[PDB]
Amino acid sequence: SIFLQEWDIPFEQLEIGELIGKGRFGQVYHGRWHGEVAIRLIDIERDNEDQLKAFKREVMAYRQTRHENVVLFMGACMSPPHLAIITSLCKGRTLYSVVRDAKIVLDVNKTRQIAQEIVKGMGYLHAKGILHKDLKSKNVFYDKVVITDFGLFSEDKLRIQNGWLCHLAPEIIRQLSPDEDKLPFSKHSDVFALGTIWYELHAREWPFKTQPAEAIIWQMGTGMKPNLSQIGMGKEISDILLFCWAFEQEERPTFTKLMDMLEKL
Amino acid sequence: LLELELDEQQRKRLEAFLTQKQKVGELKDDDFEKISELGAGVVFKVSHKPSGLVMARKLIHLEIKPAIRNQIIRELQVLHECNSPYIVGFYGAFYSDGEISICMEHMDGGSLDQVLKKAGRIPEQILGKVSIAVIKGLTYLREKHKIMHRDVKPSNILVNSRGEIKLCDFGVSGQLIDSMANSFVGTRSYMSPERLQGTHYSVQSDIWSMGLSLVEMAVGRYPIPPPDAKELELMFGCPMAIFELLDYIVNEPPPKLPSAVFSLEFQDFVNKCLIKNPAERADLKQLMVHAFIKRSDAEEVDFAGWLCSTIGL
Ligand SMILES: Nc1ncnc2c1ncn2[C@@H]1O[C@H](COP(=O)(O)OP(=O)(O)OP(=O)(O)O)[C@@H](O)[C@H]1O
Ligand SMILES: Nc1ncnc2c1ncn2[C@@H]1O[C@H](COP(=O)(O)OP(=O)(O)OP(=O)(O)O)[C@@H](O)[C@H]1O
Ligand SMILES: [Cl-]
Ligand SMILES: [Mg+2]
Ligand SMILES: [Mg+2]
Repeated sequence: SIFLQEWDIPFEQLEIGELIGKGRFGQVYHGRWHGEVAIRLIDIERDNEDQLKAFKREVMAYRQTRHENVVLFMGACMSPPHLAIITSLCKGRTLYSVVRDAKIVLDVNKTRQIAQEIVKGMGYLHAKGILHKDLKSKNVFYDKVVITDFGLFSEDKLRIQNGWLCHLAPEIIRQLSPDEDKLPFSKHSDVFALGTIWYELHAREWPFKTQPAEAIIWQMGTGMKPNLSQIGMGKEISDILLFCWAFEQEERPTFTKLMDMLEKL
Repeated sequence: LLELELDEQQRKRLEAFLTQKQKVGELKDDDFEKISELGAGVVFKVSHKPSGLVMARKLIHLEIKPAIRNQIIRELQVLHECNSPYIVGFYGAFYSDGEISICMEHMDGGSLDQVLKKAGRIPEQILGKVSIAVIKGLTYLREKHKIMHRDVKPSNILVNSRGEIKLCDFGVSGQLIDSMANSFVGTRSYMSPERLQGTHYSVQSDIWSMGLSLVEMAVGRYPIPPPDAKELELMFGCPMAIFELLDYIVNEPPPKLPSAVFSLEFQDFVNKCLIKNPAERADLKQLMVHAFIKRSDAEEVDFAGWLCSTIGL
């Protein structure tokens, strides 16, 4: 029960465009909230009329957030049947796609810069006390560098998708077959997920590039972090990579301490 | 152009499969007339109007661009030369506006997974024939196509009313598995202990699967975790986290066939498959000539007989 008028951004005419959204949660259309935005339609599941803190307190809090490293939250609207979330359309390329684009230079400093931003944004969301949970690589865009699709967790025998499995910290990787939300998602959950994106930046591919699902689960479960030094490698980088992946979620750096290290080279 | 060692009667059956395959040219989605649903993880018992036949068909959502499908079908074509009494012979492969459709032989008896549900527990005498067929099947693949099953489940061992036993769902399309990675996991595994750790999955990996599957066949329950004390106590007649199940598979001792209820010969068999160390595990040879295999091969069993005396038809 929420309407577009309850949002800062002035809305009068919102028109949908051509679908561009595969994704797990709903479909994403290249729409027009007057301007050029991206509309996600997550048609509501039946019943469950007891999710106030879930949105009556959550989504509305995404208002009053505004950072140069976070996608603009245009606003959403929960109807009885459906649900729709609007958001600034990023006019660029996903970090996933570019980090794999047919040969792009990207140094180690051009790498540091990418990481600088991602953590600046995540830091912001931290202070606002809002967990990203799903910080994939495919959820970063390049206009500068923009985070997106944070806090999106509101289907029979566990369907594990792509490299998503290699972003989940140990605490989480021990998951039920039914159960998809309400896992040990911590603020450390997020810092861990960042680590894997960092590896990605340097290795131009994400960890366990070849292992099956069950393999990742058990490997990452026993805390079996993949190699670091492989010609070419480099100290400094190698170090920070482990910190983010520390098996004990306590031993992991906070985004603000990680931003410091990030600036030392 | 042919093959070595073939049963007189099987040479009949397989020969018909070919003559009836030459009847079908292309693969029109319209020619197929949906009939009844079968399984999912999706297969339909459809019927080909032109060839006036009833063949089994599988297909799963795949919004892959036209550029991709052409290569997938190319690799998928290999299935043609993959004809054996111990393999579910296929027909062809095609797209469908947004999905790949594999057409293959229809085993009316369903996968052993289904049969194991409508029987509770499967007799050892039978598992012998099954074990044999499976071993010969996997043997055929590796020897004649260098291909290994890669995915051995009771849900992939098809058995028709002919008392026939054939394998299916074996990975033959490399490029396909790329998009076909990132998928369902579930609560029951068959990954050999070496895989979970990283070791390349030899054909012995499928052996572990077979071994594990076999156990599930007899006890009528997914072996791990092994039954309690009162559980197994009350089984003879006539809720975990994914990582925990896996971690168990890796460190804890494998499943064992309950002594007394099964021949020691047979026990040794499954035991030789569930050896957690790849190298130390039995190869498709040791098994092919194992005391158990030797016995069941001569063991006169009215397979199809009792078969249709449990699931009927
Ligand atoms: N805020 C946005 N700005 C621009 N494009 C977006 C935005 N959100 C989604 N998209 C597009 O939608 C597509 C995928 O939608 P979605 O975000 O649901 O899944 P994803 O980002 O690919 O992650 P996953 O597929 O793992 O859920 C991407 O190709 C992306 O380009
Ligand atoms: N060619 C076929 N003839 C008869 N039954 C079939 C055939 N192919 C599949 N089935 C039935 O479909 C079920 C399995 O379907 P499907 O292959 O989609 O999933 P699965 O084999 O259980 O899992 P996976 O595909 O991951 O191995 C089995 O119970 C089997 O009886
Ligand atoms: Cl050996
Ligand atoms: Mg997303
Ligand atoms: Mg099957």
